[PDB]
Amino acid sequence: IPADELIDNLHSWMRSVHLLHVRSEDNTLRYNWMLGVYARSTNYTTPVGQLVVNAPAILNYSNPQDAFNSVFVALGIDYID
Amino acid sequence: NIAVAHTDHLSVVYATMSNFMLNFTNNFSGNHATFKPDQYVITSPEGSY
Amino acid sequence: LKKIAESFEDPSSIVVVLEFILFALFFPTEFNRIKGDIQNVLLLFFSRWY
Amino acid sequence: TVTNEFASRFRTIVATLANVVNERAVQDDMQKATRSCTKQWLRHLETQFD
Amino acid sequence: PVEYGIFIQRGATYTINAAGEFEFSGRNEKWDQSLYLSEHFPALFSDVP
Repeated sequence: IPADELIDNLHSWMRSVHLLHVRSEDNTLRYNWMLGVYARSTNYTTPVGQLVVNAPAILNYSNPQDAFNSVFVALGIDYID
Repeated sequence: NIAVAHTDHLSVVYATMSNFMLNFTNNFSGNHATFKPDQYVITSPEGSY
Repeated sequence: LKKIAESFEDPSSIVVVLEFILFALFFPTEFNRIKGDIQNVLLLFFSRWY
Repeated sequence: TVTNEFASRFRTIVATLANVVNERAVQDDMQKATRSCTKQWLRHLETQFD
Repeated sequence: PVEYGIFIQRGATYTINAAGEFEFSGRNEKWDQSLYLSEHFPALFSDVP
């Protein structure tokens, strides 16, 4: 492998990765990566990913656990895998 | 062969049009990248527009 | 109320929530008794919709 | 003389209930076209009310 | 096909942020006429290389 190919080539891919989000003002908010980028994988086909399409602001949590709690009450689902 | 007429004849019948009465809007098309027309809604204090 | 099953899917489903508005105006009493059962089918609009 | 506040109260409902429909971000195409052709019902109905 | 998925990757449409360059939406929507007189442009017409 050229140590020059993958350094230029890996960039070409990483460049083209965009994950839906909302820009916030409050300083006490942390974006939820893990679950959020999972939706971008399937293609927003699944409801747990079709829920994040409509209102992307569901991923802005200020306290852990409360992040997931919301993605349950608004689904009636008992567990995401 | 069309290039001759479509340049110095079918282009005079256009330059005239933009001067007519009853024609009052700007359908500017140069640069598609950034052009939106204008909304001119007739609003009322009550009711809908 | 004669209950309805409608998952609020498209923007054209606002024709159900608007019906519960107009019913709550021409008959404000007679809407008190059924306010809870009409609330049960209204929570789907506040969950799935937004 | 020519006010009728009950008719205007409904006009306010139609006004604020329009934004909920004119905001619902749909993930489709014709389901976005049905989002536009709904105001030709949302506004027509409010005139019939007055 | 080999590089179409690199185009439709960044977005099908876009908007313009207040004073500045374009803003491509990471979504892959189909186009419709209802969008025309409102917001968003068909991104297959913007010019950012």
